[PDB]
Amino acid sequence: DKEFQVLFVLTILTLISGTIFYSTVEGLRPIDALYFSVVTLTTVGFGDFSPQTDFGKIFTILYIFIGIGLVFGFIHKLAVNVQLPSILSNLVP
Amino acid sequence: DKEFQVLFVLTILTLISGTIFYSTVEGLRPIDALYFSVVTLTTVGFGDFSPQTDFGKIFTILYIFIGIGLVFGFIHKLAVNVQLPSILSNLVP
Amino acid sequence: DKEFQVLFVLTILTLISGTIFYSTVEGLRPIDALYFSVVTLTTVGFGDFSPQTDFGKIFTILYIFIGIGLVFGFIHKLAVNVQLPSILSNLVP
Amino acid sequence: DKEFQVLFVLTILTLISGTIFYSTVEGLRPIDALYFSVVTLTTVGFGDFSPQTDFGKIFTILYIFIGIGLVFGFIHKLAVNVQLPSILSNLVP
Ligand SMILES: [K+]
Ligand SMILES: [K+]
Ligand SMILES: [K+]
Ligand SMILES: [K+]
Repeated sequence: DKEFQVLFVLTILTLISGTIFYSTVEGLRPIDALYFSVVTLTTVGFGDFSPQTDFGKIFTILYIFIGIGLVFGFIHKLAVNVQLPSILSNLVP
Repeated sequence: DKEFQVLFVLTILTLISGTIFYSTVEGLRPIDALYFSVVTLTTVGFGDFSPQTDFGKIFTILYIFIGIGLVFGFIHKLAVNVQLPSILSNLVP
Repeated sequence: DKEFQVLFVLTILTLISGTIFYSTVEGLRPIDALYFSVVTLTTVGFGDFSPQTDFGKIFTILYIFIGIGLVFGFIHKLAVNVQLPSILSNLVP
Repeated sequence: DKEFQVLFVLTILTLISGTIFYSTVEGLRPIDALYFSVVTLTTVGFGDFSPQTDFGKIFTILYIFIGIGLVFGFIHKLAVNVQLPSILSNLVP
């Protein structure tokens, strides 16, 4: 759970950075910037938002390489250290 | 296989929740809501459907973080506990 | 390598099924059907092609769940049993 | 770290090949070609750029199968051999 808290914090910080970047450089509303950051790093990539400027494209390349690892790290421990135990506890006779 | 049944149920429940959410808040036909939920959680993300409302964007962020884990959990055991054995059995001299 | 050949065959068969399905039901040229099948199962999902009919949407949900496992299985052994050794061999003093 | 350097080089080479291919055959500006290559191999797939020619579609199928493995290989060691240690070092009393 201490591991989970660190991943949670790191993930929050990563998403804040994307929110601030895309809101500024790509002109997105903050909520659309956050949404886009999440859709990007979880590799869903709907493409309803995508960077139009070269600065945005370049940041996006780096953001993906740096962020995918910890976002999926976080997701994995969420699933294994949080969701898994609660599901098991729901089953117990 | 008992593990497989729990993942199957959990996956069904997750997809039902997305179906109901997107049908209501985003106004999708139920079938398009289900399809979109699956396209989202499996991280394919075609983007033919994507949330237009802030409520939908916010739900989508959370749905992704919560759902990716069990959807890929389910997929993994489907592949390893169901598809794998049947493929092996097809090969046997 | 025998494992690699089975995954290769299974992957080919999966892509043929998608090629035939999308060419017929969704009216795609065979090459676009194959391309779309690959873009779908590798979870890239550009969305330049996406199913427009309910039959296509329903097939796509099932195709994703069934196909992701073996496509990524194949990719993983391609990377570990084929690409890895060749890269190592290129390095050897 | 020697492993990390090899993956880094291999990833660079893979992205250069995509940059050159899409710039030429699909007529993209080099920066858009690089961006698209990364968006493709990391499986984000926004679809703002996607191949329009059959040559491009065929290359893309092969590029995905060959490139996903080493791109995710690189990402994984970046996360585990580079980001992980630095994060731990930031925590130390
Ligand atoms: K993906
Ligand atoms: K995707
Ligand atoms: K897309
Ligand atoms: K996508």
